[PDB]
Amino acid sequence: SHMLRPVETPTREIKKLDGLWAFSLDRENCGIDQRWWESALQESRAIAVPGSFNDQFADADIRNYAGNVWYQREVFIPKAGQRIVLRFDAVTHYGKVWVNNQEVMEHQGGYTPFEADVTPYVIAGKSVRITVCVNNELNWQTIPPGMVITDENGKKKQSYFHDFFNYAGIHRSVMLYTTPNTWVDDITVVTHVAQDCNHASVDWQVVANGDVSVELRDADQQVVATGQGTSGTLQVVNPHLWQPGEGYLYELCVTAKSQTECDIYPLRVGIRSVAVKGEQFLINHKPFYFTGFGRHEDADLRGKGFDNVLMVHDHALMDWIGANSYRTSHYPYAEEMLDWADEHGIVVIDETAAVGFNLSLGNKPKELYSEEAVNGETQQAHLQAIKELIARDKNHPSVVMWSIANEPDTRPQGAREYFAPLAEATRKLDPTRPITCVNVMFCDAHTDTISDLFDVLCLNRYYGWYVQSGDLETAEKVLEKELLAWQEKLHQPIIITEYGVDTLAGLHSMYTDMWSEEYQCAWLDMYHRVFDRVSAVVGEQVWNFADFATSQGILRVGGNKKGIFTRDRKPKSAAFLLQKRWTGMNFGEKPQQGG
Amino acid sequence: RPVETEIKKLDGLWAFSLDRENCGIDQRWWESALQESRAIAVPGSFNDQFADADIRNYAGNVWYQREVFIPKGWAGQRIVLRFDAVTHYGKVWVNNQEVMEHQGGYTPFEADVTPYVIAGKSVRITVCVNNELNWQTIPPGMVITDENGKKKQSYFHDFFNYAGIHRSVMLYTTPNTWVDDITVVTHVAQHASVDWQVVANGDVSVELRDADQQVVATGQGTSGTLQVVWQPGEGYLYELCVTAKSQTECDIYPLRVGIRSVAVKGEQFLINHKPFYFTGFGRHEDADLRGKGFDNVLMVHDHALMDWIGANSYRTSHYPYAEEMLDWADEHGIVVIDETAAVGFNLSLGIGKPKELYSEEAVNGETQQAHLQAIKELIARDKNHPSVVMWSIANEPDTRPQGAREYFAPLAEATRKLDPTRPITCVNVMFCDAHTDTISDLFDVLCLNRYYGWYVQSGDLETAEKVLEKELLAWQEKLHQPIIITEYGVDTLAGLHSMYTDMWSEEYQCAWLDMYHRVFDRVSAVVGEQVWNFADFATSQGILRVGGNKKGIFTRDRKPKSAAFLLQKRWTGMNFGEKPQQG
Ligand SMILES: CCCCCCCCC[C@@H]1NC[C@@H](O)[C@H](O)[C@H]1C(=O)O
Ligand SMILES: CCCCCCCCC[C@@H]1NC[C@@H](O)[C@H](O)[C@H]1C(=O)O
Repeated sequence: SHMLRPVETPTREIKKLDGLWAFSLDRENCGIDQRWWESALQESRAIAVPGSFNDQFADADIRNYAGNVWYQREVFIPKAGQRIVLRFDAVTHYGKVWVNNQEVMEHQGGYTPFEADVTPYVIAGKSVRITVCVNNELNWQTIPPGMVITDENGKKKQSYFHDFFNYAGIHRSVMLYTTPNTWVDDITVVTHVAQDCNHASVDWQVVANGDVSVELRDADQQVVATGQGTSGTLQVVNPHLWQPGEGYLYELCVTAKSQTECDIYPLRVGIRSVAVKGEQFLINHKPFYFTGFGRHEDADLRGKGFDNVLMVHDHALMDWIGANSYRTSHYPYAEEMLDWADEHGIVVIDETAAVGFNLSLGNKPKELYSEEAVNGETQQAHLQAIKELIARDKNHPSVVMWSIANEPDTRPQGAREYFAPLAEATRKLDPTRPITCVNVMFCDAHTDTISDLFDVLCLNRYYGWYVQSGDLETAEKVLEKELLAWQEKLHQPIIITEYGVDTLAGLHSMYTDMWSEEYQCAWLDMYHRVFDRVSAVVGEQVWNFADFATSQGILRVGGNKKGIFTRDRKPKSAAFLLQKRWTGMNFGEKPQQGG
Repeated sequence: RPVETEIKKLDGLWAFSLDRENCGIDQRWWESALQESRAIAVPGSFNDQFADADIRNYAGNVWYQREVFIPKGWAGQRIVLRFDAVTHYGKVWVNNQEVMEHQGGYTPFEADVTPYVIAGKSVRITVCVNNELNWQTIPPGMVITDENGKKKQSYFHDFFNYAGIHRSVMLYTTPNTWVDDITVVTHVAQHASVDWQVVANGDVSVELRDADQQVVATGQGTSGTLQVVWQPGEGYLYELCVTAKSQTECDIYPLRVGIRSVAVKGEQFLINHKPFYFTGFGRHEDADLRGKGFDNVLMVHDHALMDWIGANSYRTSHYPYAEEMLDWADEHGIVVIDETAAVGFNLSLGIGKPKELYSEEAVNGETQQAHLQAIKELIARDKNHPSVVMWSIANEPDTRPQGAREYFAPLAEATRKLDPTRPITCVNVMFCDAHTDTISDLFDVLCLNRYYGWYVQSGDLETAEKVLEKELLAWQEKLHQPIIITEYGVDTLAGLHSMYTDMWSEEYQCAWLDMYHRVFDRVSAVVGEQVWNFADFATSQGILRVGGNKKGIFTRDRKPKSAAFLLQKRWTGMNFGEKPQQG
C-alpha cells in the first residue's frame, strides 16, 4: 500500500516499543492449531523488543531454532474518535498480529514496515492483548531466499546462501499511533535543479476525502512557497540545495482538510538532483566520489535489533574516519539511519533483501533459474520487495541509488530473463534515481550478462584474498586489468562496493601475510593504488565497518572478520590508514591520480 | 513508579551540547534551542557515545534538550515530568520556566508541570547535567583546576565516573486524586501484611489478588490489613490494588508484593524462617558503548547468564540499580543486597590530598547529611520490593582514622529507624581486619571483601589459604555474626593461558576461586559467597587497570572465562539455598 512514517503533531504515538514482552517457542506447531491468541502465554519468559531473539538468552538451542515464535503484550489505549493504527516497523520474515482474538494483518517482508488500521477493534480506555506470531524460515520464494531442511526426526534446520546470520524476531519499533479521520496517508516529492540557481519541487499526495494545501517552510520556520492541489509543481529561488557536505533540509508541511476535521503532516525533503553521466555520478551537477563502508545491522546480544547508542556511536566513527557514504548492505536499514543520513548529508546506496541468488559460493538444486528454485513466484516476490523498499524510502534525499540484488550468479541462461523485467519495473516505479546490481566476483567483465540493464556498475572484488591468496604483485595486475575491461565494456561509473580482507584484531607479522593487520593495511593500500588510476572508478566502499556474525563454517572464525573495526567498535590498524586517506582528500572529489 | 489505568519522553534522540566556557546558566541556554548541538541517545552515558577522547573525560556542565507534544487527552489532569535518573546533578526547565533540580544521580526526581504545560502544543525541555564530585557528593571526590581553566576530576572509587541521563524519562498523568505514598510490610510465622497510604482528598480501599484478579483478602483503611493463610526459587507475589476515592475522580494503583520476613538469628540469615546461603555476583551498571545507560536486552541476557551459572543472589554494587532490575528481581525471586552510592570514603587505596579522612575539609557536616539523604532516597524508592532482603549503607570505608565511628553510628541509627523490617550492613575494606575494624558491631550482617593471594601474598595459595582461614574464624569468634563475602576475585586476561597457573591467567582465577571456596566451606559463619564482579567493567586510568577491571567471570561483551564453568558446576551442583556440610 502506501507508507508514511508517523510523526508527532496534532497526531499521536504510544510507543509500544516497550521491552519485556512474553516470548515462547512453538517446536511442535501447535500454536495455530491450539489457538494461542486466546489468552495466556503458556510457558513464556521475558524478552525485549526491539531485538533479535537468537542471542538474547545465551541458549544455542534457541538461536538455531527454525519455526514459529510467539510474542505477547498487554497494553492500554490512549489515542475516542481517531483512527488508531498498529504499526510494526520490522518483523523479520513473517509476522501475524492479533488484537484480542482477532486477526488484524500479516506480512512477509522481513525488513520493511507493515501496519494495520485497528480503530473498530479497540476501545480507548481498557486494556488489549497483542499476540505476534513470528516465523523465521526461508524458502525459495522469500527475499532473501533459502532452503529449510528437515531430517529423520522432523527437526528443522535452516540453510541459506548469504553470509550474515539469520537473526529474526521483532527488530524495530512496535507503535500504536493515532491520526484524524481525514489523513494524509501518501506523499511523493521529486526535485530538480539547473545550475544551483533555481528549480522546482513537484508535489503529489493521497488523502482521506480531504483537500491538500501545502506550504514549504524553512530551517527556521519561514514560508517560501505554497500550493493548492493534489499534484503540480512549485518553485523556490536561489535555493539552499542539499549537498553531501552539509545537507540542507526544507520542511514541506502538507495539509488535508475536510469540512470538519483536518490533518497536518510535516515532511522534510532537501533540494538535490542525482544523475549518471558517462562515467560520472553527479550530485547537484558535480562529479562525486564515494567513500565509506558496506555495514551491517549487527551487534552483540541484540543481533539485528535496533538501538540508538549504536547509531550515534557508529555515525561518530564514520564521521571521524572521513567516510561520506555507505550502502545499506543486503537488507533495508531502519528508517532512523536514513533520517540521520538525511540531516547529516550522508549519501546512501539503498538495497533490497535480495541476496544469495547464487549457488557457486561455497543438497543444492542444480539449475539456479528453474521452476524448482527461483521461479516466477520468486520474481513476483522480488518485485514486491522492490515496491515496498521504494515506497518507504522514495522521499529521502540521502538515497541516491536503488540496488535490486546482491551478487547473483548471472552465468546461467535465464538470469537475464529473471532480472530484466525487474529492471524495467523498478525504472517505471522510481524514475528519479539510478539503479544498480552489485556484481559477484566470478562474473567478471567477460562472462557477465546482466550489468547492461543498470546505470551504475557496482563491483565486489577480492583479488589477493580468495584468489591469488597472499599475492599483491599479481592481484594488482589482475584487479587493474579487469577494471579497465569493465571500463572498455560498459563505459559506466564503477563503484567498488566491497573490498576487504579478514583480520584477527591483534594478529601481527613481519612478513605481512594474510590475516594480519599489516596485510589488511598493505592490501587496502594496493587496492587504492589501482583505484586511483582508473578514470571510471567513481567510488570505493570497503567491505565492512565491523566484524559481524555469520553461520558456522570453516571460513568464518567467529563470524566474518573483514571489518575495519571489531564487533565492539574497536579500530584495527587499518582504520587509521583509512583515516589518513579519506580525511586527507578533498570532500566529494576523487584523488588527482595521486596525493 | 508510574503505571496507569503516559507518553515515555525518553524516545529517540535529544540535542546535546557542552559548556566548556560555563556560559549556559548565565546566558540562559534553556530559553532557546542549543546552539551547535549534536544528537545524543537516552538512556545512555554521554562519555562513551561519540568515541571522542575529549568528550569522555569532560568535567563540567552538559545540556540536553528535546521538544515534545503533550497529548490532548490530559486536559484537566495534572501533568508530571519524571526523570528516572540524571547522574550526579540535574536542573530541568520546561519552556522558559524553571521547574526542578536534584543532586541525587542514581535515584529518580519528578516535578509537577501542570501550569507550565498546555496539553496539545509542543513544549521544549532543557536539562542541565553536572558530573562534578566534591566532598559532599555521594560518592565523594575533588576537582582541580589550573591555567587555561582545564578542569580535572579525581575520585576514590574504582569504576569510571560515567554521567548523563542513564534511565528512562517519563511524563505521566494521574487524576487530581493521586496515591503519592504507599508502604507495605509482610510477616510470616513458622501470616499477613500491614498496608499504608498517603493521598489528597481521597479515601483508601485496598484489595489484593494472586494469579489474576482472584482476591484472597481485602481491607478498608490505612492500617492492619491481615488475612488468609514469595520464595527464592520462583517468587510468588500477590497484586495489591490501592484505591483512592474522591467526589468526582477515582484512582487505582497496583502494587505487587510478596509475603516475606527477613531476620538475622545468631549467625544465620533467615528469609521466611530458613537458613540461607548466598551465591552469585557483585555486578555493575556498565556496558559496551552506552556507559551506565539502561537497556532491556542487557538485562535479559545477563539474567540468562546468572540463571545458567547457578547464581541465586547478587548485590546492586556501589549504587542503586535501575528499578527494572528489582522488578525482574522480585519476579524471578533473586535475592538482592541493595546499596547506596556511598563509596570511596578511604584514602588508603593508593595506586602504587587531605591529611585525615574525618576532618572538616573532608567528610564532615553536609557529607554526613547528604549520606543520610542518599539513604532516605534509596529506602524511599526500594522499600516495597520483596527481592530486597538487606540494606547496605556504605561500601569499603576507611574506619581506622579518628572519628569514623562518630560518623557511622548516627547513620546506622536513623536507617534502622526508617526500615526496621530488614537487616542492615556495611561492607568494610580489606585494610581493616577484625582487630582494627571499629564499625562491624553496628550492623546485623557483616560483609567482607578479601583478596588474599592477589594484593597481599600475591600469587601464593599455600599461605593465603592460612591467612584467609585465620582471619575468617577470628571474625567468627570475634563478633559471632553472619559474614557474607561480598567481594572475592582476581584479575584475568580473557585469553591468557599459563602452564604454571600464575597470576592474570585463567588457571589462576580457577585455582584461586577454589581455595577460597574450601576455606569458605570449613567456616560455619559464612552465610554466602559472591565472586567480585560478574563482567569486566570500565574504570579510571591507572597502572593497575588493563583497560578496566579484569576481575570478571565474564568479559565486557559477556563471554565466559575458564572460571564461569567452574562456578556453574559449583553452584548448581549444590542444593538450592543450602551450604555444603564442610564439603
Ligand atoms: C568462484 C570464485 C569466487 C570468488 C569469491 C567470492 C567472494 C564473495 C565475497 C562475499 N560477498 C558478499 C558479502 O556479503 C560477503 O561478506 C563477502 C565475503 O565473504 O567476504
Ligand atoms: C590490605 C589491603 C591491600 C589493598 C586491597 C585493596 C582492595 C580494594 C577492593 C576494591 N573495592 C572496590 C571495587 O570496586 C574494586 O573492584 C576493588 C578492587 O581492588 O578492584
